[PDB]
Amino acid sequence: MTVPDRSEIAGKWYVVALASNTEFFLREKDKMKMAMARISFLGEDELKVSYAVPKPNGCRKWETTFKKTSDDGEVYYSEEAKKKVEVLDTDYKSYAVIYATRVKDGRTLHMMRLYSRSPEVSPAATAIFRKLAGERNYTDEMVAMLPRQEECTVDEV
Repeated sequence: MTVPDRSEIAGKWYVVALASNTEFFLREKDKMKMAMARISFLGEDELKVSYAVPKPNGCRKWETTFKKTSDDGEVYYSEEAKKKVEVLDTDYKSYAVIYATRVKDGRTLHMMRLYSRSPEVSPAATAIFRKLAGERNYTDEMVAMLPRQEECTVDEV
């Protein structure tokens, strides 16, 4: 905090932290991969953030641009039931956390996403995200961590 600036939000976003709940969670282990992202305001009444998930030594890499509308004060973008996610924490100086909620064909699934400007994520970003996670319902109940095991799979056991 010091002076207003849209750029604060605009920049590089690093997706590493994730939290979800789904019966198909087991199947979602393979899909797990490192994730990078970049946010930018689309000059057409839409805001978009591209994310490039790399994982050559396991599968490959994927990129996708998601965009729609965004709220003031902080950052919360809607994208039809199928895609609904809100950017919270502190996407103004270096660390931000965003929770995603999917809704399609009458199906509800929860998934969180954490965008970090720099690898050195502040204790607040991680702690507040985890702490905030509980306020919503819990942490492990809805947890997920950047994959780091065999091929395309998250560390476990």
